[PDB]
Amino acid sequence: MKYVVVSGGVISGIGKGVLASSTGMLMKTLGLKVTSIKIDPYMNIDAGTMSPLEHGECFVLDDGGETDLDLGNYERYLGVTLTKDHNITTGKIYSHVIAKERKGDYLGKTVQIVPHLTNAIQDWIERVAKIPVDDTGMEPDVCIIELGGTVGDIESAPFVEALRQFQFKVGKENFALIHVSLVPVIHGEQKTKPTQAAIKGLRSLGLVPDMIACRCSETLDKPTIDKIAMFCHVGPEQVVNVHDVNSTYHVPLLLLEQKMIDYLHARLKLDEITEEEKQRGLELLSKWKATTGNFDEETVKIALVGKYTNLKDSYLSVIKALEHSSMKCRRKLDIKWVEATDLEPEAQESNKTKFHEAWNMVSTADGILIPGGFGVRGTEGMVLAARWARENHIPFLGVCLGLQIATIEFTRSVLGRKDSHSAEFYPDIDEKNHVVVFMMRLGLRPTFFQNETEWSQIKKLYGDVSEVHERHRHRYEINPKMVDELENNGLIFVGKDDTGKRCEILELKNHPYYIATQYHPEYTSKVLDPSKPFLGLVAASAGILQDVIEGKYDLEA
Amino acid sequence: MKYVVVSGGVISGIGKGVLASSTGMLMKTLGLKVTSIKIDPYMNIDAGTMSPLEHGECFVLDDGGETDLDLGNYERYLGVTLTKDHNITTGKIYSHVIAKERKGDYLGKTVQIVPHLTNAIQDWIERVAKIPVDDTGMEPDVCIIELGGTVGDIESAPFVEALRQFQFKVGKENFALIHVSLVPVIHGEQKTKPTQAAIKGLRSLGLVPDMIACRCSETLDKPTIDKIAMFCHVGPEQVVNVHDVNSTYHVPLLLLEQKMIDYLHARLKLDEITEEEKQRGLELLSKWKATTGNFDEETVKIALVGKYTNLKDSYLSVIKALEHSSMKCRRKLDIKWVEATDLEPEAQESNKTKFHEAWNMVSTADGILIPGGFGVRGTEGMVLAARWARENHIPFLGVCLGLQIATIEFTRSVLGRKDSHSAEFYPDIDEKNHVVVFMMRLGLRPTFFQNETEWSQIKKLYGDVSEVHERHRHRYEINPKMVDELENNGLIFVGKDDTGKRCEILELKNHPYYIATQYHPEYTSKVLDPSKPFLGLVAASAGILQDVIEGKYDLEA
Amino acid sequence: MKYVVVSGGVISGIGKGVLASSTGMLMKTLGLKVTSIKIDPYMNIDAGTMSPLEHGECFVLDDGGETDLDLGNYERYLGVTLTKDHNITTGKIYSHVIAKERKGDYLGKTVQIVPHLTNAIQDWIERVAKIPVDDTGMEPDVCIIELGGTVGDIESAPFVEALRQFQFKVGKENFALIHVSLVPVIHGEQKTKPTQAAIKGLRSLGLVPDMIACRCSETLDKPTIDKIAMFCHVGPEQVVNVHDVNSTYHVPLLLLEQKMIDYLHARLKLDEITEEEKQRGLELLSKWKATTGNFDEETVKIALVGKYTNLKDSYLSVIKALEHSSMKCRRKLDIKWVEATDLEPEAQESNKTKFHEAWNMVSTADGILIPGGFGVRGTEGMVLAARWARENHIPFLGVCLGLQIATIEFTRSVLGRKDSHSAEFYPDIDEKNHVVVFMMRLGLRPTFFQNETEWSQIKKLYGDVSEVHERHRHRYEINPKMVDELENNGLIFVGKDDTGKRCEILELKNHPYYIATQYHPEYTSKVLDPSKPFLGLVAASAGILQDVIEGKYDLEA
Ligand SMILES: Nc1ccn([C@@H]2O[C@H](COP(=O)(O)OP(=O)(O)OP(=O)(O)O)[C@@H](O)[C@H]2O)c(=O)n1
Ligand SMILES: Nc1ccn([C@@H]2O[C@H](COP(=O)(O)OP(=O)(O)OP(=O)(O)O)[C@@H](O)[C@H]2O)c(=O)n1
Ligand SMILES: Nc1ccn([C@@H]2O[C@H](COP(=O)(O)OP(=O)(O)OP(=O)(O)O)[C@@H](O)[C@H]2O)c(=O)n1
Ligand SMILES: Nc1ccn([C@@H]2O[C@H](COP(=O)(O)OP(=O)(O)OP(=O)(O)O)[C@@H](O)[C@H]2O)c(=O)n1
Ligand SMILES: Nc1ccn([C@@H]2O[C@H](COP(=O)(O)OP(=O)(O)OP(=O)(O)O)[C@@H](O)[C@H]2O)c(=O)n1
Ligand SMILES: Nc1ccn([C@@H]2O[C@H](COP(=O)(O)OP(=O)(O)OP(=O)(O)O)[C@@H](O)[C@H]2O)c(=O)n1
Repeated sequence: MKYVVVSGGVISGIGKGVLASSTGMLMKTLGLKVTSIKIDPYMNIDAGTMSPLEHGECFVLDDGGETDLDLGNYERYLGVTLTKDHNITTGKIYSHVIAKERKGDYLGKTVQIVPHLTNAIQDWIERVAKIPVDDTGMEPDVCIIELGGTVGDIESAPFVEALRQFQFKVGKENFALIHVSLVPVIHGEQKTKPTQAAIKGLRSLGLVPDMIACRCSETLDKPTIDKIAMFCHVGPEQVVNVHDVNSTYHVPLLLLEQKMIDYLHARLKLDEITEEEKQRGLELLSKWKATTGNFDEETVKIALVGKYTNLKDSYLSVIKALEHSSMKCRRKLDIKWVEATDLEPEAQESNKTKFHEAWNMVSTADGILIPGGFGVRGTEGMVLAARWARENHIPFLGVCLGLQIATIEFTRSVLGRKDSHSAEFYPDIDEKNHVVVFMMRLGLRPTFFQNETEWSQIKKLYGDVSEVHERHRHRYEINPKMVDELENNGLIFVGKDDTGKRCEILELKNHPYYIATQYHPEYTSKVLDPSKPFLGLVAASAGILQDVIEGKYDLEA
Repeated sequence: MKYVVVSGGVISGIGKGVLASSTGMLMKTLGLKVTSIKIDPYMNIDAGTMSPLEHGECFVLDDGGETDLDLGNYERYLGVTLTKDHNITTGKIYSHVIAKERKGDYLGKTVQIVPHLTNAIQDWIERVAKIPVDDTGMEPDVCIIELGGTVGDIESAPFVEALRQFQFKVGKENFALIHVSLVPVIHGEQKTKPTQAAIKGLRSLGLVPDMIACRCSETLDKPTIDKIAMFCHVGPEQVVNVHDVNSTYHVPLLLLEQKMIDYLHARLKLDEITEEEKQRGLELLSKWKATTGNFDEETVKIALVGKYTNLKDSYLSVIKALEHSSMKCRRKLDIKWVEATDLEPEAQESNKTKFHEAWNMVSTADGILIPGGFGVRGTEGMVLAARWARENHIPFLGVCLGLQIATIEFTRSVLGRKDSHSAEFYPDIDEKNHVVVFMMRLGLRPTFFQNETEWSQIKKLYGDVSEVHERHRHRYEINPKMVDELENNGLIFVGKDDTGKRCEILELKNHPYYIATQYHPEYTSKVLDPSKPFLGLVAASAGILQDVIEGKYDLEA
Repeated sequence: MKYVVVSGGVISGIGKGVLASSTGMLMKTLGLKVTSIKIDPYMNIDAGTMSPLEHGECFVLDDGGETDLDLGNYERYLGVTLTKDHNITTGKIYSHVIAKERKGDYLGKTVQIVPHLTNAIQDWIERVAKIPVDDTGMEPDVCIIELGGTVGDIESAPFVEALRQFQFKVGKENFALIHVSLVPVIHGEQKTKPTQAAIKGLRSLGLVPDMIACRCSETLDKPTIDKIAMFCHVGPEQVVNVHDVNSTYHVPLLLLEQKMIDYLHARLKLDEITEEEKQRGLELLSKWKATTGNFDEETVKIALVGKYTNLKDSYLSVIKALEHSSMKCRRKLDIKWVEATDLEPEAQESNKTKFHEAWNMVSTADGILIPGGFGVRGTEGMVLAARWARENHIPFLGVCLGLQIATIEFTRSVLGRKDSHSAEFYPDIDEKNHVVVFMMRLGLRPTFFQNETEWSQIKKLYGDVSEVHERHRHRYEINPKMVDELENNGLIFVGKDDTGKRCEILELKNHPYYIATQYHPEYTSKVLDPSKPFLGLVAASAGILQDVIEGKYDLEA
């Protein structure tokens, strides 16, 4: 096997993940089977305790674990299904060694941070790097290991020990390291010294960088590359630079044009790794040239309406799912961020100025999106945003709480029933629009189209396939008692579960595009294969939905 | 409250504990209420998993937890009952913060090594420093904090962060630090540089030493003190030196004569802390002058016979209990270490040379001691050592497995019954000398003298008090069915438990001193109050037992 | 005596000098006698070898040494005459200890970087801090020590050793340190970690900061101050911040409003230092409020015409002399930078675009300034700039080479004599406008007004005083043979030397303001007392020269 560490810097937030999965996207250009592990220095075992206000969205796996949010950036860049084990954390590995301590697997020795815990970390990395995350069941050929925090943190010290020892447990010419570092510009001059002091830190703990990659406000000057390479064990051609680019999807072409892989090919001796891989490599490059061409080659404006949209990382997957689809439509994406509570009739006396800004965004947008918010607060405004797109023929997608609110609105305006509300307003009883279903429903579950719905815009985007598979995170579903009334009035539930009891998709009959999903489709959007409910929202906002379904926008003929 | 850190060095094993409890023994000279916490960098939560072969003896508390062995050094030096919480460990504190993470006590924040875990360590130290470990229920006035490992270890990095922040959570003029450091002598010259490089390490993590204390092969030269104080923020009078001394019990007088406390009095402003304390201070000095005088002011030879006596830390408490008692008898202690298996009739053909060395030690000794060994291996030789002291009137003490073997021997030689054995040889059934009693029996439990036994040598040493309280660690007891036969033949069980079913002490009727205890009395021996079963063993080995009971050797008239 | 170190950072160029002399300007607000030392890590003994292209202008002392350029920033901020010894450099101190090594002043000991060279640095700082640099001959009360480079450089390591030892040779409560450090803003967030890593570096070498001062793109957030003070031994009120301000002369008011001195008063216990000082303190504050008011309370455009004006530090003193004077005139300064060679008739075919930009600047400006350039290259354009201000009544000042070019132009256009040139064009002989006078003429020399010249605008600005004292740097003077012809034609030499042979000032008779000086007056401009030849240039460019001479712009009535 081969391995690539990505680590480093004098600051957290320097750029690692885009240098990580982006390096891993280019390993796939070579045809390689590829995987990724994110080592987190924080002490949470999983994101299941972490509220979406800090550390952001609880990204959800095929295996239904609530992981680190960043893992998602690797399931888009590489096109892989990761597992709950691919997110190593400081709380996860202290728990695993402490479990073995009380089980007595150390044969009554004292157990130490070195060597026992640093062995555990190496034994975890080489365990997880066997798992076949890729489009065929063979073990990966390269693993990208991203070390979070900064080298020289008292929180990241166990992992730089474990990785140093791993440079020997794995050989040189099988392991390599990319160190990501800061070139601050002040008084209009690129200063090298934070890279010198952080490389001094790196060699102290015993890792040696095979590349340096700079966060800089500028293109690195020719002398800045020379004054970094005069102070580190790299040639001047391995001081990589992730400068400003037209969009984040260009970074793997930037790295490849900086000859980043033409070194890793030699430095990891990758001639030592079938025709299927060689072909899938060339196809991945062709599909990259296609999505890149679709950026160079008109705007679509979408209002995303939810709770606390100020906290923009809390909707990260939704943004990326709109970006992947917008490159298929060749159209520039312009998300308007609306706080749902600023739409409310009460906000007009409380905070009038922001209420007009919110309503201008809703009124301007070519599509509306209710994104599957957290908790009840935004609901009253999200109803009025769903009403705005039901009545006037604006394209719409509701995700999770958005299907809940598409159904509350269609109840509250088409059936009358003005008292109806989410099951969250428990003591109203008779007018609850939803029912509890704890089984929380999580992870990849199927959904089956209702066999008559040949008219459907959404089941056309899915290619007329009989079923779909999707991620879930819900404790409530629409009350089955009401669903005949909604189906008879035209809010047709075009997809349901295995039992047929659960409301998984709706489409409003005879509207240009009004969909909702109980699942979160943004947790399976990929850059070459955009998630179909979001592709339909962009394509109908562009007024091109028919031609996307007919195939005028696939990447290769 | 006031606090004293003891930390440091370029090596583990430099001398901390003797500089720690010894500094705490002198805080008690001032009359202060005193406590101690040992911070261990290892990842075991407790010594209950740790086999006695590495990290040594599982020291046992009043509260019955199997602690770090070193805690014992503080219950002898200070005269305090500690608790399971006074041994902070890396496995204990990661478990406590990870429990709060899954309970959700962090209100859905991400939880970090800084500040959350470094707050947990400070909140633990100031929690535990409230507990009244002393001879009256008031909270302690000084806490001695010993930081294990070395500063600059990747295992000790969380604790030097937590202690730095603690220098502010507690004030300066309430916290002080003693750093213990190496002066190697090579080519006959004292080199200062390992102290310079380790003090550079110390100030990097942000602690500043109010004293330095040197491990050195010599008295520090006047220039060595000056060349350390020219490189650290200490006066030349605060470079303390724990040099070679007549015995370890002299170290608090060495520190006091080096004016160590005449600085801490000012540096912790201890004028800011009743007549009872002032008196108990002067009495502790008088009792120190007494035990010191008893060292300056003839040898007693004792054979300690057990499994794997090569592993001398595995019997540490037993050695210290013999030392405390030997200073009461004014006699020099000479422990002969015997491997019990080298006494066996089989060892004579297998390894003849060591078998003669073992038997010479047994034949020479003025007393025999079977120390409460671990597992079955040594048993056959320990029987012959008990027989040697039953028949010939040699003084004897059996501790735990030693009472078991005193009873197996008296069965095997006085009752005949040559097939009899420990309950460990389970499938013999009918001839098992013992019975299972799991309740493991642990911690401080009472023991009551049998009301007729006024003749007893051991119940005389206990001052004619009606009951005693002692630590236990046993899964087997002598089978109650047999005890009438043993009592009738003269192996009188002079002490039993609350129920009267359990065999807690035996004394053989009409022998100069042949005792065993099912408890471990070495876990309550103190330097001014020696544990009575061990005092009797030394005093009878000295042939002075009568006069020790009559009071010719108490410290003050 | 008291002392203040200014040091630090992860980068060179962070802001030290403005935090240094600015802190020293506020020590003078307290009435204190004040001095400054700049410690340079570079190996040049003096700027006399250093060409003005790199490290910039060779600033010149009262004592005529070619010093570090930065010393000037302290002679403006404090109002002091420094000496060649106030610029400590790595080349200067290795030379001084190596001289004592060959003289044998070490009594045949081996001489070492510690302690001998670190003693030399301390013995130099306390030597120089005695020298009475101030407006009365008493020794200074505070010394500001600026440590150049960055802490943790292999070039600055001898000085942080010497300063650490100096924290003891001088007492605490006599020495304090200000550490200047970086808060980079990326992704719109202020990151603290470069300050944590550089403070870790600082405490390693053993200095402790009594203040931190941040270079930041922003006002520091309340949490950024707290997260620096949680990681350093400073209160949150001693994390100072030199943010963007209207001009550099506001920084001492910014520091004073951040309560910077209200701490140093207590931290250096400055109550332990006469009515003259107390008065001169209040007067310095009043004069600061005046120059500050003159910034708050119309533009003057000046073309500065010389060689290589792209290298803007090479004219630093000239810029500051124009700033000090512009605050007296209450008018905003706008220096147009002209490359003198772009004015040439040859530049019109060679590089036409830049030639028009140069001539637009010359044609726009309210005054012309020829700044005393280095070498011959710019001369031909500087002639045409002097002609432009002779003929059209534009205000003018020529400094050094500017007097040379004022005289070459007046010769070349008023006397005819079109072949005339600087003595630099040696082989023309008969038409050389100048003569060699090596005595280089340097340092503070007098100049005496010619006793009839009562009409003069410049000798009016000097207050009708009989003589002036000024800095020089010239190897050429105007040929005395010609001076009668120039005086008779109206280029009256209104000031000459002690002998009357040397051309020190000219004024063209009956022009609104056309002055030149052979001396460099910008080497004695001060913020409360602007250098008179530059005050006249700004005041005549403002068309207010009469009223400045009559006194409509002095700071206090
Ligand atoms: N392939 C990627 C990589 C990053 N991002 C986005 O960029 C931001 C985080 O970038 P990252 O590469 O993780 O850098 P930081 O986390 O800012 O810093 P670090 O280097 O510490 O990860 C997030 O919006 C993340 O979703 C993304 O959309 N796609
Ligand atoms: N010396 C330190 C400081 C912090 N941490 C931990 O490592 C993480 C790094 O986060 P970081 O971005 O460094 O936060 P700050 O320390 O505030 O750094 P910044 O100021 O850039 O946020 C911290 O959250 C904390 O978990 C650490 O290990 N060692
Ligand atoms: N009051 C004390 C202190 C120490 N010792 C003994 O000395 C040895 C350990 O000494 P210690 O002070 O702990 O030093 P080390 O552990 O060798 O090193 P460190 O400084 O790391 O603790 C053990 O036999 C311990 O029982 C003792 O009998 N009584
Ligand atoms: N860089 C290191 C090395 C080891 N350790 C841990 O800290 C303990 C210190 O034990 P030590 O006595 O240092 O063992 P060694 O590393 O072998 O040192 P020595 O050679 O003196 O035993 C080690 O057991 C290990 O738990 C650590 O934290 N950091
Ligand atoms: N009282 C001062 C201080 C500085 N400057 C100017 O500001 C620049 C240099 O600022 P300085 O304070 O020296 O910062 P740097 O040299 O950039 O960085 P350092 O902190 O390393 O000195 C130069 O134009 C210098 O003349 C000035 O005009 N007046
Ligand atoms: N590790 C180093 C590197 C350089 N220097 C010296 O200290 C000076 C500091 O200048 P600096 O501004 O640090 O130059 P660079 O090293 O290039 O740093 P920068 O990239 O910010 O210019 C250098 O010129 C050199 O004299 C040093 O002492 N130690």
